[PDB]
Amino acid sequence: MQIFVKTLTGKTITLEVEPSDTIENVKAKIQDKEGIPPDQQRLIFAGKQLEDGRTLSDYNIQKESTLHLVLRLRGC
Amino acid sequence: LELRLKSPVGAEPAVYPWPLPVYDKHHDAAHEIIETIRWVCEEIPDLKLAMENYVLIDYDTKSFESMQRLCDKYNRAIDSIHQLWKGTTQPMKLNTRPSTGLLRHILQQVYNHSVTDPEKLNNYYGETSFDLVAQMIDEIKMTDDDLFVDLGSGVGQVVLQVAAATNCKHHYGVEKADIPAKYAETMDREFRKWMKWYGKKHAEYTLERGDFLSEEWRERIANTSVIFVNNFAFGPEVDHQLKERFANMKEGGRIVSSKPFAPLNFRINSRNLSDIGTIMRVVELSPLKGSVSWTGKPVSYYLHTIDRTILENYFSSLKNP
Amino acid sequence: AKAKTRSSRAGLQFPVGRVHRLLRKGNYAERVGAGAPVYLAAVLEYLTAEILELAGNAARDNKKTRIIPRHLQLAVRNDEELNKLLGRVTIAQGGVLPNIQSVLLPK
Amino acid sequence: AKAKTRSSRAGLQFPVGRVHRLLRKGNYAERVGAGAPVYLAAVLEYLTAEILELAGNAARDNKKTRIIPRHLQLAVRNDEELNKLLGRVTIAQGGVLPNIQSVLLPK
Amino acid sequence: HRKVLRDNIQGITKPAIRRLARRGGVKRISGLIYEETRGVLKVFLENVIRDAVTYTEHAKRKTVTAMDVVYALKRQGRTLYGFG
Amino acid sequence: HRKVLRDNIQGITKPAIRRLARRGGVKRISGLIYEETRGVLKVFLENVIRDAVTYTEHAKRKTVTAMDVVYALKRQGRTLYGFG
Amino acid sequence: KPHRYRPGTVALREIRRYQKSTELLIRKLPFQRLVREIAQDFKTDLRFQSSAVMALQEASEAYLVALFEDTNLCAIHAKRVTIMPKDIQLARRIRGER
Amino acid sequence: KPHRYRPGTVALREIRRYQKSTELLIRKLPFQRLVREIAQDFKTDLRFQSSAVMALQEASEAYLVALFEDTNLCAIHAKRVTIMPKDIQLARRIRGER
Amino acid sequence: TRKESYAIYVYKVLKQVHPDTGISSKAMSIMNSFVNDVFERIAGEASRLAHYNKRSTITSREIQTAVRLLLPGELAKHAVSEGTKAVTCYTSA
Amino acid sequence: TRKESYAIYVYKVLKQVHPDTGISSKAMSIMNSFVNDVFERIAGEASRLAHYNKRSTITSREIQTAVRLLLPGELAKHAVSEGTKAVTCYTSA
DNA sequence: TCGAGAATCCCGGTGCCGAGGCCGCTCAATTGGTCGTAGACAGCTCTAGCACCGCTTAAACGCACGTACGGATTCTCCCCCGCGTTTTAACCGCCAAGGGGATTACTCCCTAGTCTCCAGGCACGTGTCAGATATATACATCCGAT
DNA sequence: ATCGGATGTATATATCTGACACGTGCCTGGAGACTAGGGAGTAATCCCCTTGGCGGTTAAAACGCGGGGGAGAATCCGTACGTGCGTTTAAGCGGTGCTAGAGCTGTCTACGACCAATTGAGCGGCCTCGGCACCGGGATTCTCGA
Ligand SMILES: Nc1ncnc2c1ncn2[C@@H]1O[C@H](CSCC[C@H](N)C(=O)O)[C@@H](O)[C@H]1O
Repeated sequence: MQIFVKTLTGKTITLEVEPSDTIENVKAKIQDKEGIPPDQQRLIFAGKQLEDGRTLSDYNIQKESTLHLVLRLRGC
Repeated sequence: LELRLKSPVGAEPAVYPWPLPVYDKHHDAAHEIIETIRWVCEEIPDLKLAMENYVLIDYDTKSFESMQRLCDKYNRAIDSIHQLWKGTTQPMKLNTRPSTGLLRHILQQVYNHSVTDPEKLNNYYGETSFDLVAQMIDEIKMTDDDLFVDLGSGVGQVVLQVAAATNCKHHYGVEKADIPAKYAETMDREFRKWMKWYGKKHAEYTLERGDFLSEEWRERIANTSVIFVNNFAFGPEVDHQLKERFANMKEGGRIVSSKPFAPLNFRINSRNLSDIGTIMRVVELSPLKGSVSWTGKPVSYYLHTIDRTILENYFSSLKNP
Repeated sequence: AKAKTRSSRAGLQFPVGRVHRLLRKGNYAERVGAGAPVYLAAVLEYLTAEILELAGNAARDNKKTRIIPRHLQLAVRNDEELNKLLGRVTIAQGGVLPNIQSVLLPK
Repeated sequence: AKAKTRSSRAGLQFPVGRVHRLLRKGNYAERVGAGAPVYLAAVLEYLTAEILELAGNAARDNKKTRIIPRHLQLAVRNDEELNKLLGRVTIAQGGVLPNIQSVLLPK
Repeated sequence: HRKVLRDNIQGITKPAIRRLARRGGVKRISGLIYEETRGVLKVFLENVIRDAVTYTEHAKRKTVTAMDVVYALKRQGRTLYGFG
Repeated sequence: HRKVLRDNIQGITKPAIRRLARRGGVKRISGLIYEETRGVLKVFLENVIRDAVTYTEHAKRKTVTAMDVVYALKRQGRTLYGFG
Repeated sequence: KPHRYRPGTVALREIRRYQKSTELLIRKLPFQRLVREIAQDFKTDLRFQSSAVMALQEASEAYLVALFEDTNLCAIHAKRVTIMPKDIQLARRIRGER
Repeated sequence: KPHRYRPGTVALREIRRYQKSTELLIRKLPFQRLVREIAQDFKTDLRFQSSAVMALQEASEAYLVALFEDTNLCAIHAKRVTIMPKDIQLARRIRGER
Repeated sequence: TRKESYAIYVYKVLKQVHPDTGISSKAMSIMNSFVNDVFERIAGEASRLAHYNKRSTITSREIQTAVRLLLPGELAKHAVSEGTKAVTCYTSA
Repeated sequence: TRKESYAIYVYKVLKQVHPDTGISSKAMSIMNSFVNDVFERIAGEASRLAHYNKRSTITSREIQTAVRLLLPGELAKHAVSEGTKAVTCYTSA
């Protein structure tokens, strides 16, 4: 199915997803397709701060829907 | 005896003891009543239209009877132009926005009527002039939907400056040391009563005590957008914990500070991603540039703005060749 | 055991293994605490990062994509703090900062 | 087994035992040869002999029999090579050499 | 209670800088020397005291030793004999 | 065979000292600068070479190698980067 | 007519006197208060050994009279005899301190 | 009438030429002969690695360049523009070398 | 014979702080000699700081005081910050 | 506790070279610090010399080269002559 | 072309407190062994430094000439020195408080050391791209003529 | 002041090239996993010595006033130094050839760490006087207006 990834500067990228795979896998594909670090990104949709071990369907975001992208400083 | 003059609109009347208030190097009560009378004069044109009458240079500080005569002239004048206000004639509306020197000496009036002994403030902090935050207001452009907060307000003078001068919904001020926050709650109450005395408009604001790195304050600064600090001597750990606190701010949030958290020649690259310099644009102002009392050369209070687009174009510029 | 290098635990790029070996086999003191070579390699990696950043800026300002020694001298003699740390040193093939005294230019 | 000291074995005055202990415990190298502290205490004794001889001459010229620091400053500044060796140091309560520049004496 | 000295550099008075300059062998001293020499002495003391206070605060002490000032001068290449 | 060099201090030419002073920021050069600078360069090279030849006499070598010159200059304060 | 030395020879008499003696020139308590005032900025509530401010004073007078020797050579070099702030700044810019 | 530049601008073009460039401004083989002549006084029939001659050259000419900077500051301080041997002697006396 | 160097590490910090540029061999050996020189300065000051307090260790604190003495001002603050950041990232591993 | 010094040895060399002259306590401490500073310079140059050749020992050769490096000219000649005389007077006995 | 006020020096006289010699008492220097290893030395290899040649040509030398500049001169104002009166803070001596340095005892964590595994980095080899060089022509500018 | 001629330097493009950049075995140095010991953290306690506060004295600092002399400014002179130019020269490049010496390796012996037992050198502490600090006043040597 389809996903929208909204950036906070006003851009979206449309991507090929499976809801059965984890969101860590699609954020790895976000790394391979844009270069955003896995530690640095965080994706939220309607007050729902995602976790990497969970999948897309586990937080109930459907087809042709958008995840909002915001960044945090990585640290160690 | 006593000395009283009521508001030009008719609030609770301004009271003064017949004993002399002497406070500081430059702040006396005679100059206080002189500057307050002159700014009440400059606020309404009819007042200096009516009271040009025959009072020249011959008046001195301790000679109290000429002060009584002049203030009795002003009291008769206040009652009489109130009777001129009682007719069909419209006055100047109370809910208008004030001037700049008006707020300057209204803040110096709160400085007078609340703090008497400033060197007890030495028990350790310095003074922030109002022309600094005035040229900041010349630089910063703001709305109603954002929130103003200064962190480490001291006596809280700039809190009252922003709360009476411009229009955030909720202005905060914080102070952790016992003596300037101790004086600052009284400054809050007396500034409330002096805003009743002058009758000029001012929005919702508070003066609080606490450590602004606490767990409530973390999401509290993560709520607001407009922040002022004087971070010359906060220390390293305070500023770094505040950096990882301001990382959770929304778009367009603005910081004004003395020691800049990121130097203005910043370029982001794959080593310093953890720093807050990836988030902020840094611009420089031009204040009066003084403060020759301690160390101060010509230095500006640099403005940071949360700009998360430079990080985005760096991440997309990662795949150029 | 899966061998994870001690520079990779700290996230430094400079080695702390080699810094630890030099601190031991240089005779600075008898014992070398384990928290010291990671600290020292962080400081060396930071100073290399600052001189390389200013050198890359001075090389890209000269429209070259390669750091020549002249770009290193143009880096460390312009920043006043690196000029204070590297005050005594001669960088070979380094050149001089172009600064002529304003007395010599004619009115 | 008569305890004949190494400071007396070489005809020196300086404590070759103490100089050897300082060379070992001071962490200069992982081992210190036996030829090292005799040589080093000889050099220290010679430099102390030259400084004390010149200071004794400078105190004898001032008709005093105690070497105060001012005589040490006159000793290390009047000679050329001790002034080159001690060029950085500032011998406290030592004063300077008495000389006025030739443009300043009246004419 | 507590105290802080507001501007105490004028203890290096004009006859003190004059005496120091007469020791070095100057014959006549312009009047603008004294502010410059107070600035030079303030920078030199700031450097030596900064290294001495660092040598002390390393050792978990609150008294700047004479050995700490001697090491702070030996660090900058101004070795001082007489205090250890 | 062998060769023995009489004087090559006149080989540091007048255009060489002119080029060196032009690098320093000197506009006019008096005519005695060439002799004084040949003297200054001879003193400096005597110091660096005396220390380098001692560093290479210690190691039982007969080639003054580049590390010996770099260590001599590191001894006199003029640390040299770019040779090891 | 009072007896008055010409301007220039009380200076040379002072030079001979302060060069032939070795005492300290700055008064000891102003220098101690200056050392405490400068050490106020790095760590507060620092105590000083008495020999520590004595060592700071020996070092500061030795540095200042060496700087005044260098600035006197510069002022003599400019065909003058009066040291000036140009001279002190030149000596410090040549010795590598500015 | 031939095209002649006012005395004083080929000097400034020379300064802007050599200050922006990184050559070795002394020729190499006279410097090799100078280094071997000076080194014959300390250890007879020595050899030199070529990198050591380049290290001695880069060090000696960078020292001479810094000396001519201090000398030019001395000469400008004396209200002249021409470095003179008393200017080099002053710069080496202020730096602590004579 | 393996003559070790800081070639590859200065190269990695270059490819971090400047993803385009490279470094010529003369400037490579200059940064080699610079890293060796700052190492010998900080280790020398740490050795003297260990010997002056009658300790026998170069711990992290002596390298921190050595960096506070040698590097001037803002380099001291930044290098102290980056060092203690790396040592606290190292100890929690 | 016992704070060691070179006081009595400087006193013995003074009694050798000037049999009637004494040394005040401040000049005693100055010669103490001078002996300590010259010992630290010669041992520092000897440790650097013994490390620069990848040796491990401060022999008499290294102290001889360090004294030849630090002291200028005639002091170096007289000091290495005194040192080699004392090391031969030591090793023969 | 010197006497007179005045510092400076010198010389005898008094007092003090720091050098200087003496004395128990540790504990660090000495001596006597043992053993691991580092340095001395022999010998072989093989880089590289010295030496030499000739060609090319960039550069150095010499030289006359003109001009800016260094140096001497004279003058003029101000400013810094010398002196005298006021004034003030240093300094000495003494006083107590108590902070923190110095020392000791205790205990355990941290690091040398060692033995084993393995991958990080280094010498080496090879492609190819950034820069150096050469050329060819636009801009910056310097300087004398009007 | 304005304005071209000649010059110099910068900007653009095509070329070669070699030095940087990256991939390959490989080997040794770094990581890891115990092991033991002592070095260092921590607490407690003694007591030196550092800060802070009296007052008395007074030498030194501050202020102010003539005033001479020195810094600086303006002017003038000539000469020493820059600039071209042509004439010399020797540096640089590019090869070849050698052997001297750096450098690596392979034994091996002297030597120095290490440790235990022994003792006197050198330490702190304490009398003890004498070299010098202070001092008083007179002779000597200036410095200057005569
Ligand atoms: N944790 C904390 N919470 C609140 N105030 C703090 C703080 N740490 C320091 N501060 C205060 O920060 C102040 C710095 S002075 C700033 C003066 C005042 N904000 C003005 O602009 O006029 C001091 O009063 C200090 O007490």
